[PDB]
Amino acid sequence: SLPIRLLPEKLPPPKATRGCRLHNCFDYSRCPLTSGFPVYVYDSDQFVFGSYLDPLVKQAFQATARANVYVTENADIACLYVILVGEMQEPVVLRPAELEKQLYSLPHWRTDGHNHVIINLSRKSDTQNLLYNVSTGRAMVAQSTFYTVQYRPGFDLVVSPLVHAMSEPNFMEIPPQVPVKRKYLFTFQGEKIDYDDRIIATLKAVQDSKLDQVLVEFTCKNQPKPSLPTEWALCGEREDRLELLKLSTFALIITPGDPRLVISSGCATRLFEALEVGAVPVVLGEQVQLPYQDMLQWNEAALVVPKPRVTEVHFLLRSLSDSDLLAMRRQGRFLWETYFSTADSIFNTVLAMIRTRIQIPAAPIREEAAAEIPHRSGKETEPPYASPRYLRNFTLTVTDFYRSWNCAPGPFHLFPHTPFDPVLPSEAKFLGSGTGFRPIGGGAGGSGKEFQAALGGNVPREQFTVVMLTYEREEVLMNSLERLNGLPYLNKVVVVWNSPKLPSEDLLWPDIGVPIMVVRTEKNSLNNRFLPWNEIETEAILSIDDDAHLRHDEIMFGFRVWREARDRIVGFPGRYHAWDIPHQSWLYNSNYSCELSMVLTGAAFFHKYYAYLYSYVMPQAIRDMVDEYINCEDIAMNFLVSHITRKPPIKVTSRWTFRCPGCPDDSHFHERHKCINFFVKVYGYMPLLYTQFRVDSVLFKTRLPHDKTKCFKFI
Amino acid sequence: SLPIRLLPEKLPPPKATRGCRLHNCFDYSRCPLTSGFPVYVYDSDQFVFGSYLDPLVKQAFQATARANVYVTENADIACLYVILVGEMQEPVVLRPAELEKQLYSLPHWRTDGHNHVIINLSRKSDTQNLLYNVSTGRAMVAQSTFYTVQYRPGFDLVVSPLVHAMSEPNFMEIPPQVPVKRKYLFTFQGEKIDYDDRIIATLKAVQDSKLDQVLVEFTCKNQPKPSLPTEWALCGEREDRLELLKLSTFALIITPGDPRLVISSGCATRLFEALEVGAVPVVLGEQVQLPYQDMLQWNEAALVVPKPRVTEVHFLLRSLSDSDLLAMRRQGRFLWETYFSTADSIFNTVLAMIRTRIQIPAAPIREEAAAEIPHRSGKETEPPYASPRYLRNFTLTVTDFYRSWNCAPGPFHLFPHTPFDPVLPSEAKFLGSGTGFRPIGGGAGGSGKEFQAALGGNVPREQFTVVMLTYEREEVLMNSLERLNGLPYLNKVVVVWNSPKLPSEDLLWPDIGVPIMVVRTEKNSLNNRFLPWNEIETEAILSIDDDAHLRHDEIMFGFRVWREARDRIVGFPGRYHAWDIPHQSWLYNSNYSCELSMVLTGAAFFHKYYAYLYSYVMPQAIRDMVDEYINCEDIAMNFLVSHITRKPPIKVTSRWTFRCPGCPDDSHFHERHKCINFFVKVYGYMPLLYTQFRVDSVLFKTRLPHDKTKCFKFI
Ligand SMILES: *[C@@H]1O[C@H](CO)[C@@H](O[C@@H]2O[C@H](CO)[C@@H](O[C@@H]3O[C@H](CO[C@H]4O[C@H](CO)[C@@H](O)[C@H](O)[C@@H]4O)[C@@H](O)[C@H](O[C@H]4O[C@H](CO)[C@@H](O)[C@H](O)[C@@H]4O[C@@H]4O[C@H](CO)[C@@H](O)[C@H](O)[C@H]4NC(C)=O)[C@@H]3O)[C@H](O)[C@H]2NC(C)=O)[C@H](O)[C@H]1NC(C)=O
Ligand SMILES: *[C@@H]1O[C@H](CO)[C@@H](O[C@@H]2O[C@H](CO)[C@@H](O[C@@H]3O[C@H](CO[C@H]4O[C@H](CO)[C@@H](O)[C@H](O)[C@@H]4O)[C@@H](O)[C@H](O[C@H]4O[C@H](CO)[C@@H](O)[C@H](O)[C@@H]4O[C@@H]4O[C@H](CO)[C@@H](O)[C@H](O)[C@H]4NC(C)=O)[C@@H]3O)[C@H](O)[C@H]2NC(C)=O)[C@H](O)[C@H]1NC(C)=O
Ligand SMILES: *[C@@H]1O[C@H](CO)[C@@H](O[C@@H]2O[C@H](CO)[C@@H](O[C@@H]3O[C@H](CO)[C@@H](O)[C@H](O)[C@@H]3O)[C@H](O)[C@H]2NC(C)=O)[C@H](O)[C@H]1NC(C)=O
Ligand SMILES: *[C@@H]1O[C@H](CO)[C@@H](O[C@@H]2O[C@H](CO)[C@@H](O[C@@H]3O[C@H](CO)[C@@H](O)[C@H](O)[C@@H]3O)[C@H](O)[C@H]2NC(C)=O)[C@H](O)[C@H]1NC(C)=O
Repeated sequence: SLPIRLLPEKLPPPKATRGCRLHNCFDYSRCPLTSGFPVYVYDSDQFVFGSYLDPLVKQAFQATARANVYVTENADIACLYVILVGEMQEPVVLRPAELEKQLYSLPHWRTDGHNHVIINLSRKSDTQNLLYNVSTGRAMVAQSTFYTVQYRPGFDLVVSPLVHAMSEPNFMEIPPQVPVKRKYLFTFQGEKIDYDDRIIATLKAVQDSKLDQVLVEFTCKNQPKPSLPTEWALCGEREDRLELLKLSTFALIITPGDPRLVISSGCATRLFEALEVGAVPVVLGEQVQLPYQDMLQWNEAALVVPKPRVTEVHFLLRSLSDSDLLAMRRQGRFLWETYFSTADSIFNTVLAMIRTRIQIPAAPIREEAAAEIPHRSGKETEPPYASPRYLRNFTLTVTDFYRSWNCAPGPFHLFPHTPFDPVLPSEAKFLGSGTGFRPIGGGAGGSGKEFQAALGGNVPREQFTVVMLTYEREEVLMNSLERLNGLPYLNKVVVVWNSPKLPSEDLLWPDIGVPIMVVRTEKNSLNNRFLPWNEIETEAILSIDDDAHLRHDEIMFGFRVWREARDRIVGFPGRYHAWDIPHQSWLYNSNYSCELSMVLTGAAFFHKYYAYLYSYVMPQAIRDMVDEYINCEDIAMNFLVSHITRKPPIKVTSRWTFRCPGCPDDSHFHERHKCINFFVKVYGYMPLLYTQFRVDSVLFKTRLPHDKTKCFKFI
Repeated sequence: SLPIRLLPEKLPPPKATRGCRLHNCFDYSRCPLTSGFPVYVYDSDQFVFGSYLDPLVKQAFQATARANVYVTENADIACLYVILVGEMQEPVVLRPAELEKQLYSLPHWRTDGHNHVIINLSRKSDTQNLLYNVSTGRAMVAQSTFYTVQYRPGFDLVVSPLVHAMSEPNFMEIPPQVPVKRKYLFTFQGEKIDYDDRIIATLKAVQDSKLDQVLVEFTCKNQPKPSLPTEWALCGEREDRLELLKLSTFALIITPGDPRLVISSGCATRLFEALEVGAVPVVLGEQVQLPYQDMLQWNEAALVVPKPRVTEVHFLLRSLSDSDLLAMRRQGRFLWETYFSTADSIFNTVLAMIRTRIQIPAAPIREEAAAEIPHRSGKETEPPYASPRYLRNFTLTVTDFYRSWNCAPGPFHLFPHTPFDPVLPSEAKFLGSGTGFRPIGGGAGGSGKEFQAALGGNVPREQFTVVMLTYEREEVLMNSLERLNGLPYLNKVVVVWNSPKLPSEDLLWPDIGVPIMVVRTEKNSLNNRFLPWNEIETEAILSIDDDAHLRHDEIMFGFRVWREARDRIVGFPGRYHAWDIPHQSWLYNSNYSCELSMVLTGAAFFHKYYAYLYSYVMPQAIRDMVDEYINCEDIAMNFLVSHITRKPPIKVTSRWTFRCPGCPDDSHFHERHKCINFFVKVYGYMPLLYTQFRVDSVLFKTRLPHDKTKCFKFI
């Protein structure tokens, strides 16, 4: 049944509009929890705002709105209405009471603008406050400048300036995150035309003490940029400021002298620019409302210090450990990239903030609809069962609010399942939550007999899907497929057919007792092994090359380990990244080693979640390099999983190579060094980590009494 | 240097007091970051409030304040001043403008009450609003009732009612957290003397549909408790309400009809009582300010739903998975126990909230100052080095704000170190952050030769401390101590001397090349093995029985695993908890097994952090049972670590028993079943989890070319 309707206005005084919140100004009857989040975007060219808008802001916004999954042309079903009103070209022609009249004239304003968001994106001006004298009815406002009189907390939205309108940021211009300490401990540049005076004297004295390398400037070389009253105006051009910030461990941001100025375009620009190049922001003044602060824990990316504690800032900056400081820089890069960096970022964030505030789940991430190549086949006791999907829509939107917004990958997509589902406590399977659980010995445990009879573990039973990439290797494919006949817990085999030429019509595919789905590929890419094929109906994927020889016992043990390490790559070929001491860079190393940091996906388990991330969220430059060299997709997936988890992979059994006994250049090996170092440039840091152990079954090589059996014969 | 002083008042209008925030009303010059957080508590018996106070509130508050580590009698050094003003006995004799005059008369009010917190704790009344007509100067207010006009967000504090004044809650009366689903999906009891009417009709229709078992009552059997206008008054007595809530999966809380009533004592009592017995709160009305909401992510413990979405509540409650619902119940127990349950909880929370808001670290957790028993001794190349301490004071207070408050153990103590310090990315050790790092092969890696020469890993080098408990076993003690001679990375051996009788004067302790510190125990307890002895100068503890035989290679491998699993018990004797199918309870099981859930601390590594938690934070009832049976401290530590981490332990090597080859009842074994099931009652759930693997060195049992060596000879 529909949510209860908000009673509209039948003109409302300024005190009434300042009291708008979701609980009294939003019409939930337009937004059932299960109806998606349809968004109507007004075309600003049909209204007075269009011709006064900054042209780059308008163009970038229109392009993002056209590409957005939530946007509908059907106003009668929309939950949210979006109007872009600025920023406007300077000098601002349009008068305020006029802006108000055109808002109230919008096609679907109804009496009061309920369920509207007014978006006003900064780019070139730091003095605009377009809506100050404007009654906004029941609409929300999203912009970078607010005085206290106008900001409605939990209702309005503080957003990022739109810097890269109709451009793309170049990540290769971002300084590496390591070394932690840069030339200057901190810097500041500004000019101002209460506590201000002590701040200046304190910071000047830090510089004069020569206890650290700092650069603080309280005038600009040339004329400062125009600003609001009491603001530390920006100096120079963006390119000048960034050159210093790239050399700064920390960037000071001194909030405006007037405490009523909650946030300004100029302040938000200082934040943007510091985060863009890894200078950890140090914000003096707690009265500030940073962009998206209702959703983001800004203390993880920025020091936000009261102005009276300016006398302690030097000590504080010197007291942070390298690992804590690096974590702050890494978090700043995540926040900046995800929520600030592009028009897509900003629009996605506005919509996700409103959607999340009204408890609606994100749109489901897309998948690879596969074209099956039907084929003919040649000549435990239950049939395949799929993993259940979309069981946590509300939990992952609302209950998991902190991680959804403050941990990669962010809040924009709904996945069918993830590796981070909480485990039930171990008594629940016996006391009412036992569906699908298969405890060893019915809960009494046991030795190898009981162990082989039941998956056990801490989660219900499930199956896995083999994904096998093939190209021009038809004979070896049929044979390795035949090796899967009889494999326990196998749901199906997905064969990714990369060759331009289709499978010969006269082909007898082995009957292995589960479906073999051959999927056609629009192009020939190693990246296709990590596409989230529609045909994969499990969470667990066993990724295997068409020439890998794994025994069934090895696969079964790997599966059981993965079921207890669901966020990891769990697999057989362990490798590591080696430091090239003279060249100060990385090398790929596949020697026998006591320490590992990668498990190759030519023989490994991982969660389907990472197929979605690899394919649709991870930077395009990584997939492009994989296709340039036809190499390194295994390295790329290890980078991705270790970035998300901050853990090494898990290596299973004493196996080192995994091809056939009888089965088989240098340039390919050197490409892997180049991949590793390029991926580090894309990420900004090396995410791989080392492990000094492998996993074996509990009773491996253990001498047992006669009434006990090993978990496995050989592993 | 001191923080900048706030300029005082030289009477201030209501608009001014409603604008108080930390940035304009708090004097940071009284609170340097490094001066602790000294708190002065007024004795309310010296002021008019004392004789009007509720006597149980006053008595419980005074007792907590007397026992508090922050409280000082020296007003000239205090950062914060605390005055208890209520709740008052009914009918309220004292008039408002009078309350105001006595506040302004407090000894250290100065002109305006800056740096004061006025505490008004509810217990018996739901109609009091003592400070409504009271000017509070620059003081903060902590209470359970606020209208919008009076609540200053980020400055005032919404707190819990004081239910157990001068009593202790009995955890054995709390229903177990499992089964997830209880008799009633949801319940509500209230009576009210806008959206209200649709809520009633919607919920009545859910009950009438008989699609779930629910019990919703909108009148009380007898006269309802007095309440504020538009509130759903409480029914009956606390004992009546709890009896129904114990049978409720979810508890509805319908917020007051008047949106200006931000929170009330009655609403906060409904929250308290639901959380007390595991009913997951479903709060209808988002305008509410729940207790401690600035610090706590309430969505993790409660569904907070707009009143218009009442028509979707039934669907929502039915859509939550068992594991998500159980996680919400578990989080509610943590929040309730830590911040609501006792006067200590509430006072600790008020002080910690203010302290955290002004960026000051918690007081350091105490330690066991040891009495060394000096002794005489009988007859890699560097000397012992201690682990560094207190490197994250600001980070763990401010940057880690989310986890500090929303994850066990909570925010009240500062530890010297913890197992959750973020790791540096793997290039940082080569590019400026390398102090203490010992990479294998200088970063090039290698095989067993290179591996034995360097700890490697992802953290700098460190040492470990052996902790060995002994009692009446003097001969075997000298011998097992001698087995530690030559052990790499050993900092020292702490011998915990439990026997009432001291060590014979004529005793020659072996010289093993590191200090042997023998510590005297005030009493003979197994719990003493987990005291955070002053003498332990490392993070890593190797806990070993006086009769355990470990080889040096085993210890070294275990240490390397622990260095990469620092939050886990990493050790040798693996055991598990078995379900007793007919009795629906747990058993201790030490058979050979393919699945483990405990590693016994008679031979295991763990972080000193858990010694502090075990000794000083974990429930006393667990330590009491250990002393009653002289048993089960190993089980207790596994419960603790798996509760904190939600992970199983890690078992190292194929060893099952760990006593001497030649070395050695039933009642002791049956005590372990009783311990396991009692500990489950204390926690509310079983925290142990299963693992189906052990760890071995990477090249264990691996065939190698001649130019490569195994990491270890035997493991
Ligand atoms: C098993 O374990 C062993 C031991 O670690 C490991 O051997 C090492 O292998 C690496 C990589 O192949 C070697 O590093 C390279 O050294 C190059 C110079 O090597 C000479 O000198 C050593 C002794 O000093 C001799 O033993 C050796 O035989 C050679 O005569 C050096 O040029 C390489 O640097 C390339 O890559 C880095 C990026 O990290 C880049 O910065 C460099 O510039 C260089 O790239 C080249 O750039 C030029 C232009 O600038 C360009 O023209 C050229 O195309 C680029 N590409 C190359 C390939 O040069 C690198 O440092 C190391 O010496 C070996 N050590 C030993 C003791 O042999 C095995 O590789 C491991 N086996 C497996 C299968 O993993
Ligand atoms: C290695 O692995 C084996 C296989 O799992 C395991 O053997 C099991 O051991 C457990 C525990 O010792 C046994 O469970 C107990 O069974 C009791 C009855 O057992 C009889 O029946 C079986 C066949 O049915 C016979 O084989 C057996 O020899 C006996 O004749 C049962 O009474 C026990 O229950 C106690 O504990 C629960 C708490 O979980 C409690 O609820 C019970 O009430 C009972 O407590 C007793 O209460 C009474 C009053 O109510 C009180 O007077 C008394 O003092 C209390 N204490 C006891 C001890 O009774 C429990 O269910 C199980 O039968 C064994 N299985 C087999 C196949 O033998 C080994 O223990 C493992 N070895 C190691 C070293 O781990
Ligand atoms: C959690 O979110 C997912 C994803 O948004 C929801 O899945 C979607 O559910 C709807 C309704 O069941 C599906 O639409 C329906 O499709 C069927 C065909 O099977 C059609 O007959 C219906 O008339 C309707 O169009 C939709 O396909 C499905 N989306 C996906 C990607 O599976 C799910 O319902 C949500 N669960 C809860 C409990 O809220
Ligand atoms: C992080 O917090 C810890 C714990 O509060 C701080 O440790 C404390 O530091 C003070 C000042 O150094 C110590 O007091 C001093 O003791 C020395 C004796 O060594 C004495 O000569 C001085 O006059 C003064 O009284 C205090 O003992 C110490 N506490 C503990 C438990 O070690 C630490 O300083 C903080 N670190 C940072 C960077 O803020």
